[PDB]
Amino acid sequence: CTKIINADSEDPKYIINVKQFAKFVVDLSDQVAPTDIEEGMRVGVDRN
Amino acid sequence: RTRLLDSEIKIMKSEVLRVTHELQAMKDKIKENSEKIKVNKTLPYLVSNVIELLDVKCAVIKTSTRQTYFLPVIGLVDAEKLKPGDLVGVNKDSYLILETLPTEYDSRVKAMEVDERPTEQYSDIGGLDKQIQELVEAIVLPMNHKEKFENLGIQPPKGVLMYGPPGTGKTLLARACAAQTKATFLKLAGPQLVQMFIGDGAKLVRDAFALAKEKAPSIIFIDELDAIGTKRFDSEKAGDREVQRTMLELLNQLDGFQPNTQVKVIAATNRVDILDPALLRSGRLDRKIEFPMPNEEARARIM
Amino acid sequence: KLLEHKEIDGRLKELREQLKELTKQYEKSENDLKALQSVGQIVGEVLKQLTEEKFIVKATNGPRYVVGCRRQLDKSKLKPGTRVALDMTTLTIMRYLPREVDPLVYNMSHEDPGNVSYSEIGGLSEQIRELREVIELPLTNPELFQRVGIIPPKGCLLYGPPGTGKTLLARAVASQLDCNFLKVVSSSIVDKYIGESARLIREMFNYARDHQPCIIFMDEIDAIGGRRFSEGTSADREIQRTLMELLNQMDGFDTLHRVKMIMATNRPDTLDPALLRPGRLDRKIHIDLPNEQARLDILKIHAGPITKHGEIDYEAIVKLSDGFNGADLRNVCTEAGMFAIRADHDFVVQEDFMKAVRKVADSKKLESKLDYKPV
Amino acid sequence: CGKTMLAKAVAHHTTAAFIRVVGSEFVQKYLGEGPRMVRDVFRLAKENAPAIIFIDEIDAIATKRFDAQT
Ligand SMILES: Nc1ncnc2c1ncn2[C@@H]1O[C@H](COP(=O)(O)OP(=O)(O)OP(=O)(O)O)[C@@H](O)[C@H]1O
Ligand SMILES: Nc1ncnc2c1ncn2[C@@H]1O[C@H](COP(=O)(O)OP(=O)(O)OP(=O)(O)O)[C@@H](O)[C@H]1O
Ligand SMILES: Nc1ncnc2c1ncn2[C@@H]1O[C@H](COP(=O)(O)OP(=O)(O)O)[C@@H](O)[C@H]1O
Ligand SMILES: [Mg+2]
Ligand SMILES: [Mg+2]
Ligand SMILES: [Mg+2]
Repeated sequence: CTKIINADSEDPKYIINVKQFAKFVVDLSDQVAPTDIEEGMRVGVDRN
Repeated sequence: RTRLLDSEIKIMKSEVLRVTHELQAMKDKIKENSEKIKVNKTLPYLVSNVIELLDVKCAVIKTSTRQTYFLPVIGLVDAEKLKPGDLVGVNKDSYLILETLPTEYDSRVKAMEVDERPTEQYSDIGGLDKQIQELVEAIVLPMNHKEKFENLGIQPPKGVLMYGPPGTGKTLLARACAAQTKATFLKLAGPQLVQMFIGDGAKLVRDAFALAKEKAPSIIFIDELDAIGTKRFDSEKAGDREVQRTMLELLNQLDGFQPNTQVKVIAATNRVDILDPALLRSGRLDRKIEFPMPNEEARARIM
Repeated sequence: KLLEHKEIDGRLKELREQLKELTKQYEKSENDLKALQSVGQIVGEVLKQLTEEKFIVKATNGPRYVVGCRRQLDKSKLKPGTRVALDMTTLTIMRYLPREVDPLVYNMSHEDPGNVSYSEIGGLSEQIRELREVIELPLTNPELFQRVGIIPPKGCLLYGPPGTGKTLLARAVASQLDCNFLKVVSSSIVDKYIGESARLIREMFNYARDHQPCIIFMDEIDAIGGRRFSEGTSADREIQRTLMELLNQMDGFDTLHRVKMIMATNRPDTLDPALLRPGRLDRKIHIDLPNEQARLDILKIHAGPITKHGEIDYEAIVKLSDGFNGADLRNVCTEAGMFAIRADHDFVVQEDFMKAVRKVADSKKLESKLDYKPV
Repeated sequence: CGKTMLAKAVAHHTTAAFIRVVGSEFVQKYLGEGPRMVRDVFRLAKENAPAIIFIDEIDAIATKRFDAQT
């Protein structure tokens, strides 16, 4: 589980953050809509 | 007509080379984009910071796993649009920079932005029409008549301060002006700029005045300024120091080295003698207006 | 006739143009086809040298390694102290590097396009010649000091009441050097990590020795200066470590030469006596409230581009201006137009100036009025 | 009062090895670097010579109060 910094326009391209490690640029899965992935929200994220 | 059949042979042969020419570029783009989307579907981007851009065309980056790397080849982004201090998107395994990420904003600064437009109108505020006027014209006129101050030629006033007894209405003008001007209104609490770790309250101030630097029409509001603006003191053996650091940048990030006329500051306290005189100088906070208690006729108007 | 040959060239040259321009869009996109095979390189540092081939390094990550090189990369030049690049997979040395320049300091060096000059400052030309004496005179003419037999001072600080021109005076110096003038806000240099507050003060002054004619400017040192403590909170533990790194890099075991330091504060009451020592801060320049001749001067500087009418008695404004700063005289020139901004007078009458003084004169009734004294 | 000055004069007329550290550099960023940085100073003063260690501003290291939570 992680924490989201922000989204950006034209694309999903979400900026994510974790506890001490780096920040990534991530994507959704198919099972969830891009509605309730609002900014500043903790989300669960696979390890690969 | 003799050379018309020989020059038509030179035209018909080269035009047939154009059929293989457009077929040459149409075929070249598959194998190049088959690997270009391959490094785009390596979408996890270990973001970093560009430390330095070499010349013997090369760059040194520091990933956010606290790892530094050297690269001989820069990558999909050229060297002109980059500069030290930027933050980019880097491949995981190759450690090759791919994109250019825009900004670096704390999420606590994003909570400070209003998106609600709290509607209050000036007729709700009785008995302050002297104070209502000189607050509007000292803020709104440098946003809607820019040339009018430059027609004469002066620098416009920067920073207002309202003070007085606690029930006289100080938030009420600030909620009025958030409903009038359609600019970037940005609000602050007093003790919001106090953090457990060192430097975080200092970093939180410069993020706000950089975010209001971006929205060039913007005014910034500070409520209960005596939380951070307490007067400094010399003491051995004890004493807070860390809250002075957030103030001493708020002095500097407002006024001093590299000034600007793009943001306006509205500050509201109810006690003044607590404050450090370094932030009541003339140039940091210009117009110090006071809100007295209503005399007789305003009390008829208020109720 | 060859006129039918020129008509046929308009199709062939338009056909060969679709070969070069369409492949040029395939040319640059072919550069990325093989640019995506270079691998990043671990940045390390050489510790000593065992044999011709046995090298021993430490990365900027962590652990210390024992490493080899290529046989072509000038093994005599890897001095203990240098900064090198490594391999990721086999972990060998590929390339020597120069020093790093830590982009907080790169974004501290030359980001000021400010173009103010000595004409804009007024009222304190006695101290301007005094301040010139340490940063401009021995940098151009060192032999006069060598003939007498004394060393020029290292650095001096500027103290005074708020709004007399302590920041402004250094901005006049800032428009003179433009590459080796280092201005520091003294609050960007602190963060929440362990030693990163003290790594900058090392690496600022390392950058100062690399550009030998250079000036360090240190505004609002009361954040980092302090006195000392009997250790109240846990925050000011590691600030005094950041402070004692500063005191040592001035005059401990180093020829502090050609590196001048200029410091400013509103109150020097809260400074460490180890930092106000005449070894580290040499002269103490006191800036005061402006005199009536100085208030005459500062007013005329800020009353320049004011569209007025020629009846301005500049004496009576100064006659009421008692105990003012250099900053509120800019406010009087500002607020005089605020009476012109009502009733649409594009000019400024002389009457509005005496209106402007009397509103500033009682707005500073709520000040504190403590001068201040370095002790 | 010539604290640093007298150490300069000793390190000029000496015949022994002189090791000169600033005592605010043991606080490295990474964990464990500092205690490694201590123990190889005295190992270098062991292997080299009948040497001399000079440490300045021990107030950066040796204080009185501590806090095992930060
Ligand atoms: N002697 C002067 N001549 C002209 N302008 C002055 C003078 N002194 C102050 N000012 C004006 O005052 C404003 C503030 O200057 P500055 O910030 O240098 O004050 P300061 O001495 O740095 O006070 P503080 O250290 O508290 O910030 C400047 O915009 C400058 O125009
Ligand atoms: N014979 C002397 N006795 C004392 N001080 C001297 C003598 N000759 C010169 N000094 C001056 O004393 C200054 C301080 O030297 P030094 O740095 O050793 O003092 P210190 O006690 O180490 O002070 P600090 O610990 O604050 O650095 C020198 O820069 C020098 O100018
Ligand atoms: N015309 C008025 N003048 C003064 N106060 C008013 C007026 N109209 C409403 N108020 C009341 O003043 C309050 C504003 O609080 P305020 O005095 O700004 O708090 P503080 O000054 O301590 O931040 C509102 O709750 C409002 O009910
Ligand atoms: Mg309030
Ligand atoms: Mg200043
Ligand atoms: Mg000493």
